Amino acid sequence: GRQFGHLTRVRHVITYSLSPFEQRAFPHYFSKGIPNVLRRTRACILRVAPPFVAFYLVYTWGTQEFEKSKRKNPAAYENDR
Amino acid sequence: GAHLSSPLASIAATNKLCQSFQTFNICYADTGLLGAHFVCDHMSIDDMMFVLQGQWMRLCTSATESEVLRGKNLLRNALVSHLDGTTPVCEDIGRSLLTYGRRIPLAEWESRIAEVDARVVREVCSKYFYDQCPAVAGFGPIEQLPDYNRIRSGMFWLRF
Repeated sequence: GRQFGHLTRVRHVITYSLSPFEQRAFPHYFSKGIPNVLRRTRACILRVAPPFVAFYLVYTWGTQEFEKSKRKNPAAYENDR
Repeated sequence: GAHLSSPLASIAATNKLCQSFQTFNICYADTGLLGAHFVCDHMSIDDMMFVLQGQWMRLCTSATESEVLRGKNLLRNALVSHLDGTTPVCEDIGRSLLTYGRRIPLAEWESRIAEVDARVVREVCSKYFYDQCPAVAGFGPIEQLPDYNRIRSGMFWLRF
């Protein structure tokens, strides 16, 4: 109903925070962040890539398969007859 | 009731936006503490606040010498008031000594009162209020209480 008032009931939690001025926009964003980028990227790339392979394969597979099938009329039947 | 001069005591009785509140001052050796302490319904919290920032902020700009006087008189009374009785008289000295030394500048306090001015209060509050970083303490059922980032933007008016 009333959005902030009545949602849940919660007791004996404590919270701490600072003025945004009190702290920095990039607390080692570069150094400390780069590992975090890496670690989780693999958890996905396990389950992400495998299909993308398949298309590109088939993509070229059919591409070639398409090409010679079309490209060369005197391929199987050459122009002796 | 609702006819009191204090805008807070007028509204907070009117719509009972809080149960009660009082403002404190505590000045340490090097430090001082200005703020209030209020109690209001778990659904009434926000509205107490949006009011309370009204008063401080409006003082820093638009305040007026009239209401100065009604404040001026009271503090004279409260000052003179507390001064009765053995122990409190006795008691001032000790801290005062540990604070200002012997100084019990009794009649001077009055002279000190005559010092304060409309610009003064504004110019003073301009320092210690306008666009600052306030501290926030809370005790449940808080949840309604807005996030800091509101309060912060809520310190400095936009001119509204």
